[PDB]
Amino acid sequence: EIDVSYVKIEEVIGAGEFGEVCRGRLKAPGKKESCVAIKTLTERQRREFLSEASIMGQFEHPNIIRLEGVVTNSMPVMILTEFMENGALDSFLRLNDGQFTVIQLVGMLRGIASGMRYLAEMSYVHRDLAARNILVNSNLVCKVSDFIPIRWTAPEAIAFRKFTSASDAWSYGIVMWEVMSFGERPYWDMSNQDVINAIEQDYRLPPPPDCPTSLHQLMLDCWQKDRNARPRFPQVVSALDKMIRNPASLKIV
Ligand SMILES: COc1cc2c(Nc3c(Cl)ccc4c3OCO4)ncnc2cc1OCCCN1CCCCC1
Repeated sequence: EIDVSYVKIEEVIGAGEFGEVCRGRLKAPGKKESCVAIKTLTERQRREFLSEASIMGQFEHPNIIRLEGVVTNSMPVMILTEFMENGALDSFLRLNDGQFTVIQLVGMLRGIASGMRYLAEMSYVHRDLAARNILVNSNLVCKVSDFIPIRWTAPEAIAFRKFTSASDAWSYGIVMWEVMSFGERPYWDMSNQDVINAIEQDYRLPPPPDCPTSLHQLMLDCWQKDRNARPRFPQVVSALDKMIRNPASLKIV
């Protein structure tokens, strides 16, 4: 896919499941240089590493991480994506706690919902939608990546392993809560089993401090026990668009 000579690996910036994550530069003939993130890498594990790229490579949308390419005819094996300067959304928000406006946070959430709308339209169920799996660029554009997390997972998906775009809608509601809380951990220190039991017994997370009531009600809609009752992602995006166009709605807390 990509000639290794076109890749310049700079600073190590993270650790992933199979190895390091680096910042670097991609420069192909006829194209301007671009800034990339690079994951560097068993066989079964090699196919497990590269599977992320083949899934990612199916997609083209401004809120889904762009695959720039792979290095697989050389070693180390590599996956290159567009560089997302602010990294993962949960830790980015914790660093900036209280420092973005409600309208900014809704804009982030709208971008995440558009991504998910596109995945669902493609019949792709994510199963691992969480703030930690969303990356943020220098213009605050949020992009879904990562291609059972109990506290993010719908009760029917936990109980019956039934994963659908409607179980992703449940997870999206949890991401809304993460965002509006500036990256707090869902259900704080409750154990996984306590979370399962609480949800089955009708507990739902409360509105984060300063959270508009209209956003918390959207979270509650996403967390309906009946999966058919949850909003689909087009309705989620349209709900956020209405809130953005009519921002007075976001003042009631
Ligand atoms: C782990 O930090 C970053 C990961 C990024 C990333 N990850 C990624 C995924 Cl999720 C999936 C496949 C990939 C891949 O890289 C190449 O192949 N992709 C793109 N950009 C990333 C940026 C990352 O961190 C940016 C540095 C953030 N840092 C700035 C200084 C203060 C702390 C946060």
